Amino acid sequence: GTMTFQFRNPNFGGNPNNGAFLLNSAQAQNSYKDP
Amino acid sequence: GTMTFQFRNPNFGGNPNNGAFLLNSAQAQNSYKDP
Amino acid sequence: ARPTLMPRAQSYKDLTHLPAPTGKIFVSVYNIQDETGQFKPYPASNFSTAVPQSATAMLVTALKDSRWFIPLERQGLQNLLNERKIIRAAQENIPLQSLTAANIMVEGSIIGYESNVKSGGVGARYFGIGADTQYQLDQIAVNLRVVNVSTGEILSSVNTSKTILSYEVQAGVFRFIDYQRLLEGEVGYTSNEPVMLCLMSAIETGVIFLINDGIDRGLWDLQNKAERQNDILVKYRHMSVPP
Amino acid sequence: ARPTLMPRAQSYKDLTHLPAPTGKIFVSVYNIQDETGQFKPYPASNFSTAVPQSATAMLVTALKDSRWFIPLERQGLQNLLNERKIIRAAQENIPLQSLTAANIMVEGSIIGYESNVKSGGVGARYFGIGADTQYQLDQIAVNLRVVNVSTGEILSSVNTSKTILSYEVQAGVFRFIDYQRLLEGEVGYTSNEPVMLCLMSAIETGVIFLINDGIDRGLWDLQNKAERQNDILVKYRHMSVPP
Amino acid sequence: ARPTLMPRAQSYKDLTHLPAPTGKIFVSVYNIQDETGQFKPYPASNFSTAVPQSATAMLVTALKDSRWFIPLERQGLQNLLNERKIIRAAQENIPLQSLTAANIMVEGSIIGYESNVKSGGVGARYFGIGADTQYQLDQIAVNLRVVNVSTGEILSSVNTSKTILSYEVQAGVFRFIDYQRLLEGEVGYTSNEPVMLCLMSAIETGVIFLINDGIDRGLWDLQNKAERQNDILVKYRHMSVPP
Amino acid sequence: ARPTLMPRAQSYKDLTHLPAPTGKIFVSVYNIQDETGQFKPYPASNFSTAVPQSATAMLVTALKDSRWFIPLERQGLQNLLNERKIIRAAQENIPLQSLTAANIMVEGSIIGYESNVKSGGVGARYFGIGADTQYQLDQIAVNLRVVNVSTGEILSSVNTSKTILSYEVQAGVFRFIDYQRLLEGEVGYTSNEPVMLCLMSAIETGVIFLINDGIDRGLWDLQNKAERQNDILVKYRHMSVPP
Amino acid sequence: ARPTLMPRAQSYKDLTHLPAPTGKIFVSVYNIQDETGQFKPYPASNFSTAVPQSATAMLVTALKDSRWFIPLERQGLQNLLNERKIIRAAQENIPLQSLTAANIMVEGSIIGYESNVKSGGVGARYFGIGADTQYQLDQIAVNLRVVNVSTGEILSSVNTSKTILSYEVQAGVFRFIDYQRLLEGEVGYTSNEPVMLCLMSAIETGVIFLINDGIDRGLWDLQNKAERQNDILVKYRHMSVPP
Amino acid sequence: ARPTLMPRAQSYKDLTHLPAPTGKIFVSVYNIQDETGQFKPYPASNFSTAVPQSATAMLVTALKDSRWFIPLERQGLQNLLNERKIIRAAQENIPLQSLTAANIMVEGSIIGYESNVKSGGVGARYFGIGADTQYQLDQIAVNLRVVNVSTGEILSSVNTSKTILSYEVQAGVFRFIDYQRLLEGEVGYTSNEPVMLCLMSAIETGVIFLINDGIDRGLWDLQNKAERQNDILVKYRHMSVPP
Amino acid sequence: ARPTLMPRAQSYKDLTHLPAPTGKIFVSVYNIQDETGQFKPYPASNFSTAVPQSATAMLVTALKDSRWFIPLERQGLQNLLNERKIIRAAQENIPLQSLTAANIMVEGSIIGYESNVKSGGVGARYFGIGADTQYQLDQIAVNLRVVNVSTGEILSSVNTSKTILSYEVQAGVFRFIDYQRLLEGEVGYTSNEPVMLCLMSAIETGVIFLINDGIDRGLWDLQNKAERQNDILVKYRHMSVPP
Amino acid sequence: ARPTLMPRAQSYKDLTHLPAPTGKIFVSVYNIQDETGQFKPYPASNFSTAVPQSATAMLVTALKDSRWFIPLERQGLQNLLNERKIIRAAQENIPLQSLTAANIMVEGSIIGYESNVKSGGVGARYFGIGADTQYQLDQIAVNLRVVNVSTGEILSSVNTSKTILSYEVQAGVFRFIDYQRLLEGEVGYTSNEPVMLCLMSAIETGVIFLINDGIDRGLWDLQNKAERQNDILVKYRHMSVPP
Repeated sequence: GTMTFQFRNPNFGGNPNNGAFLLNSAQAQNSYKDP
Repeated sequence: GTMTFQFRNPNFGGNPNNGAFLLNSAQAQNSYKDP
Repeated sequence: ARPTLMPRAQSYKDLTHLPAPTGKIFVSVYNIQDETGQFKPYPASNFSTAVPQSATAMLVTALKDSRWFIPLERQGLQNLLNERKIIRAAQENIPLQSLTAANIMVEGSIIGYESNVKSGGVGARYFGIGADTQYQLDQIAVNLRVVNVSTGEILSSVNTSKTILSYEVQAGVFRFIDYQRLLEGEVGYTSNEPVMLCLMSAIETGVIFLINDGIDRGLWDLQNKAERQNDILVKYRHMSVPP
Repeated sequence: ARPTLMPRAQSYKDLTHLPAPTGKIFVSVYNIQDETGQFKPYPASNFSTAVPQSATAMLVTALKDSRWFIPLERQGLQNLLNERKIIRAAQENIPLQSLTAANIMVEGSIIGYESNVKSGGVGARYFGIGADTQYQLDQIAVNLRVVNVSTGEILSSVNTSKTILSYEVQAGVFRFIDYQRLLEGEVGYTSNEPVMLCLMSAIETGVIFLINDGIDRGLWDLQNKAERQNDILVKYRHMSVPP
Repeated sequence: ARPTLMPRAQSYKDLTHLPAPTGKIFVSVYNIQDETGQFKPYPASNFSTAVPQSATAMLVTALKDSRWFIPLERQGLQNLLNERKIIRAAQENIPLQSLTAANIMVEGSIIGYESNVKSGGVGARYFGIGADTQYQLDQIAVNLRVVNVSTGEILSSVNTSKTILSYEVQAGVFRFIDYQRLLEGEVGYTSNEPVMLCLMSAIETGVIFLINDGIDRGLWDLQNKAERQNDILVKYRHMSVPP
Repeated sequence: ARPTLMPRAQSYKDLTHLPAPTGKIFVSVYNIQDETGQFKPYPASNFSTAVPQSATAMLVTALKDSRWFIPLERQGLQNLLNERKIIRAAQENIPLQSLTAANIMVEGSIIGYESNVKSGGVGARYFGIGADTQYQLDQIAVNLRVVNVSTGEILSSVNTSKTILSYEVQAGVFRFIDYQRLLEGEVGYTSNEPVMLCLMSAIETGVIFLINDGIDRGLWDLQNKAERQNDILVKYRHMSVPP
Repeated sequence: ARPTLMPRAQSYKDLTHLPAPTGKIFVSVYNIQDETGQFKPYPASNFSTAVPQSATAMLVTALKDSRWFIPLERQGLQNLLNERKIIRAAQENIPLQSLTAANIMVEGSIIGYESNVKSGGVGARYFGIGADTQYQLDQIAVNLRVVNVSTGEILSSVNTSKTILSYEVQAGVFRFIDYQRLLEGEVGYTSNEPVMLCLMSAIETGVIFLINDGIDRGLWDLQNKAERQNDILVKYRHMSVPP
Repeated sequence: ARPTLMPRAQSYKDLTHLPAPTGKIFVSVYNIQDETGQFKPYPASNFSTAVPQSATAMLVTALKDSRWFIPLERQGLQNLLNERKIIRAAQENIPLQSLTAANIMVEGSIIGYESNVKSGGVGARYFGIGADTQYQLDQIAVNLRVVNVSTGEILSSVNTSKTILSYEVQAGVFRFIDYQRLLEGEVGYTSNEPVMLCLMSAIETGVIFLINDGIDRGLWDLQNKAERQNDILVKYRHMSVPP
Repeated sequence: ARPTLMPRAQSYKDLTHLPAPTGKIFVSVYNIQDETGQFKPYPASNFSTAVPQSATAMLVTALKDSRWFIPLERQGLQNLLNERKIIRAAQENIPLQSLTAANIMVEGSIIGYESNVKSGGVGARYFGIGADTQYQLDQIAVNLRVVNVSTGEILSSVNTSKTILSYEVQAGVFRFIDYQRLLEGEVGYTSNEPVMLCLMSAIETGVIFLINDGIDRGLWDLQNKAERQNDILVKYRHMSVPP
Repeated sequence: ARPTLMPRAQSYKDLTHLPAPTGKIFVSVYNIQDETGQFKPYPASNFSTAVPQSATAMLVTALKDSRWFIPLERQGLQNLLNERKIIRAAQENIPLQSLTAANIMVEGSIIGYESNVKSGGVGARYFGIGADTQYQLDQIAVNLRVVNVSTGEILSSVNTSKTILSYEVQAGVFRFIDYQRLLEGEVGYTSNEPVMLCLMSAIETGVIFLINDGIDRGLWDLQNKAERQNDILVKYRHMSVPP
């Protein structure tokens, strides 16, 4: 396996290309509006 | 085959470039609106 | 992790059940040379050979546990002769015997290893749920030839292959459940057949093909050479026609 | 996975059905050198040779199972002479015979392997459904020359080729079914012809071309040299005009 | 960091509890050659071998701490003979003894190491919260053969494997909490089984497989050869049938 | 796949129809060295030579099947002398003859191989439908010089070239048919001329250029040296002016 | 930067406090060979070895500062013998002594270094503020075996490991403060445990494991061999059971 | 493809029309070493030399077809001396002559090959239609020096260059024709001057520069040394002033 | 393409107009070693040396065409001594002379080649129209030292440099002309100064600097050593103060 | 381009103005070895050494033009001894002298070259207009030690450094001028200090540091050893305290 530890989130040092998918995911699942 | 295990989804550590296709896929197949 | 033996295939179960010969033949394995010339592709290393460089040490196990051959250490023969020269300086301060004759030898090669021979894969994915079955069928092939070292004649030269089945089943879902809610999950299992085990199982196939093709030629006789009834020799005689 | 023999092509079925000669000729295969100088492209490794470095071990199988030649071990000849020197120190504590003469030898080469010779592919895809047939026709070529070692004369030097058919059929669909519903699926099958089997089958073609061109020159005679009726020799005489 | 010993597996606990032999056998380990031919893939270096090149130094620990063998230094034998030649020039200005005989030797190999043999992973992620369990099951295999250096005969040649369990558990969340507020966090743990410890534990498995298969053949006898009751030998006799 | 002979070009049809000489000349091909210094570009491997390293084995076929020369095995000459030394130890327990003189030799080189010499391609695509014709004209060139080994004089040194025609025709369509309907399809065919066949055909051109330029110099005479009528020699005399 | 000594770990504080032996034993360290076969991954160089190739120079410090051994220079022994040959030509125009005997030697290896053994990391990030703790736990392991050079017997062969703790703490914020105003900042600290210091500390662990396992075997005796009370030997006897 | 001769430039037409000397001079070409040290850039291979390593075989053609020199085979001289030693063992069972003297020799080099010396390109594109003319002018240069082997003196050392004209003309259109209709097309032609032909033509320039500068120095005389009228020698005397 | 001579710089026009010496001095150029250690950057090959490895063949031209030195072939001296040994076996079946003394020799080096020394470029672009002038000023430097071989003394050791002017002028326009109409065009010209010509011109500068600094030291005298009037020697005496 | 001398720094102006010694000392420079072990980073080649491998040829210029040393050719000493052996065979058909003693020698090294030591850069850009000053301060360092070859003693071993100033000034504008009009332009100048000139100037600094530290030790005396007034020696005595 020789598998290192990389994050799946670019704030902690993972692959930065999934951030264009990560943030828009919770932009597509938030269900929160202004009070 | 010498084929390792990579995910097809960037949340679990696969190729992060398919996330721009994965999320917009379910944005094109959700059929769910606000209650 | 449980450190068991090497997970030997079906061909080793035919190997130990081979009938006994009239004395196990002294044989010598020098270097079953990895001359596939084939290294592993990306993502694996470029210097990483696609099959092991160790068929000279695997065939030794295939000839010893067959209960047909007494293999001789000729891989590190210069490492063994450095030990014999020490005993010549140790007893001159049990007498040392000489190395046995090994009237036949199994020279050979791993003759090839084409990556992705009959590879392929089916993929299916409905709304959200989805799964693929991608199999990358490799194929190793080994040469094992019994050579009479007294005359240099190659006695029985066989070529056995084994299809390495490296399949993956990734069942990945990506499905919205409620409004602004998303479930996803990807169960995946890639069972690569290890090339060391298929190098081991194609060599153990070749040892039965060395013995079965070594009987009809009259090269060596087994104990009670009248039976021809066991389902190892007649199975590897019906497998003697190559597809 | 079932470890059968090497899946030999149609040319090996003509090889075993060759007529018997007046005694099988002692022959020696030193090194059918992989001097294609051709390594495998990306995605495969740069150090991975595109054909095997093992035609010296494949031709041995092609000359032994032809029932025409007794091949001699000359690939690891320095590995065999290290074994003969052991028996010289073993019996001096059956007498050892000498190596046979091998009046002819098959020196040769894998003379080339151009990647993607007549490659190509048709693709078609309507709304959703779609499939391609992409075939990458490689071509190996081997040289096999019988050399009289008593005089150094090259007797019959033939060049046989074989087109490696590496085709893929990927039938991939991507089609919406309902509103915000999507079916997709991709069945794919890439049957690469293994280069080790086409190295094996072009060499077995060359052995028949060594024998058929070795008969009309008067180099060696077969048993009952009056027939010329079998559909192996006359087929490989109508194949003696190169396209 | 606490520098303890090597974290030896369960197989070493069976190794020290082996019964004592009638004198510990003098044995010599020259070079358990890393002929896996397998280097580490990306992201690791291309020149980095996937297993250590040090099984000649690991088996020495496996034979010494087994309380069955007296191993002899033959890895740096040319480094030891340069020291013996110094004492020949030192005392000629205790007398020097000679090297012991080492009537058996353990030649061997690391016969293979296929990357990602039974690899795979399950992934699950709901709204925000999510975790995967991706395990990349490697498999090392070693050959350990006891060779009688007086006759060159390979006495007991075994092949033991060990599945390297390299699993990762990444539990990463990405969830909005309030309007224009976002919590996220990713706890991750990849416990790669070290290949040096699985090279060590499969060799220590092989030493018990050298001893257990060295008893029934009559190669060497243990002290009080009537018991056959300890749960190391009968466990490694029920493990003597390879899966 | 049908394993036929090597698909020899038009120049081999002029080669077998050459007139017979007064005895076929003993000739020796040591190493037609691939000193192009040219390896294959991307996507092919960096270590992969752009032409084969096998013109010493191709010219042997070009001199033997020309019915003008008896070629001698000098590529693996150290592999042939190891066989002659065996017969010296075999008959001393037919007498062995000596190697023939080979008064001329064909030393030579593959002198060059510029990638994409006169390469280019036309492309056309209307609404949806479209096709390109991209041809990458390579050019190999070989040197073949007949050298009198008795005096070292280079007798006839010719330089023949051949333009490798590697063309592709990809006819790819991408056209909407109805509202939210799309047909597409791409038929493609890249017929690379194999560099091994153009190395073979430029060498067979050179053998006729060795013979035709070897006649007017008085180096060797053919049988019935009065005709000068056959359309091989006068065609390769009108081709003797280089463009 | 203050150039202090090497920042030795806790195991060196147990090393200098070892009890004195009856004369410090002459010992020789030839080459503790880096046969990890492990190079550093990306972003580091591919030719850069992951551990130093200098355990033959580190163990010398571990045996000299232990106050138990007099190490002898055998790493550059051919560099020392070139100096002794100069004094043979210098005094022949104090007399030169001879090299000492060094009745035991510490041959050994760095037996392995798996990258990212128990690696992992926790990440947390609220609105703006956020921090991760990513630790990549490597593991070196060394072999140190005392070899009696008079007989070649390996006396005490131990395997000590040390987990390299390479952790990073990046506390990075990205938070809007006012309308069209943004504060951000990232404090980060990656304290890699240096592999040279963990090679040094695992070897110094091994020297205590050479001495403690060299006392119970009767290989060498310490001064006042009745105490067994110091908290170095009994600590490294409770650490003698490997996890 | 028509396998003609090498497409020799204008300088070879001046080479064959050179006047005859008083006997063709025996000359020897050992190794015109490719010490450009220049390999081909991307997309070509890194190991691919930018010029051929074959100027020792090209100059042989330039000296033989000049009708001024009898070149001697000294490239594979160790391949020719292995053939002469065979005739010494062949006739001792025509007598063998000796190699000729070759009083002058042409040692030399390919002294350089700067990629893209005077490179450049004009591009123009209006609405839709457009074309570029990009030419990458390389420059090879060779050294050819006649050396009197009797005294070691370099007689006439010349440096001839040739600008490799590698131009491309891509005329590509991309133009809408109707509403939602698009025509496009790209005709392209890259006529790289092959570096093997410019190595051949600059060497053939150098042979005329060897002969013309070998006449005024009195090194060798031509037949009827009174004319000085032919438009090869006076053209290469007006070209004797370097730009 | 017109194959003229090497386009020699202004310094060669001063080289041929040097005054004649009292007999041209016998000199020998063994290997002006390319020990820049500098290879060409991307996009050029990594193995491609940035300057040629051929200053031992360029300086020969610079010393021969200077009309001051008789250079001796010492680059392929082992290729010339293999020719002299042939004449020793040719005349023993004009007598052979010996090699001349060459009392001075020019050993030397290409001492450096920094890429982009004073590089830079101006860019300007208005609406549509635009052009840049980017020049990458390299700098080669060579060492040429005259060494008296009778005593080993280095007589005159000079270091001459030359700035390689590799400039590009790309004048590219991109301008709309009408509504939905666009004209564009890019004329570009990169005149790289070839490094082989600047290696040639800095060496020819060094030969004048060898001669001018070889006159005032009294190492060798020219014919009519009273003038000191020619504008080559006084120009290279005012250039003898290094900037 | 004007091929002047090497643009020597300020330290060479102090080098020629050094006072004369009582006879210039015979000295020998064998190989000032580039053991920086430092190659050039990207974009330059990986095999390209960061400093030249030519300090053995630069120091020769620094010792000869100092008017203090007579350097001897010892770089190509095996190239000079091959010339002396020719004169031994030339005069035996002026008598040859012997090589001078060279009682001191300057062995040494380029001891290091850290890329980007004190590198940095200021950047400023307003609306449209903008410029940066980025300087990458490298640092070479050389070792020059005078060694008495009669006793092997290193007499004066100095370490001189020089900061390579590689600065760039790019003044690039990008500014709209009118509505739908844009002016832009980028003037850029990167004056890399060439590493060959800073290797030359730090060595010439070291030669003054060899001479100044060679005077106070009494190793060699200058002519009129009473002055100590010149502003070269007292400047390089105030520079003798290292920062």
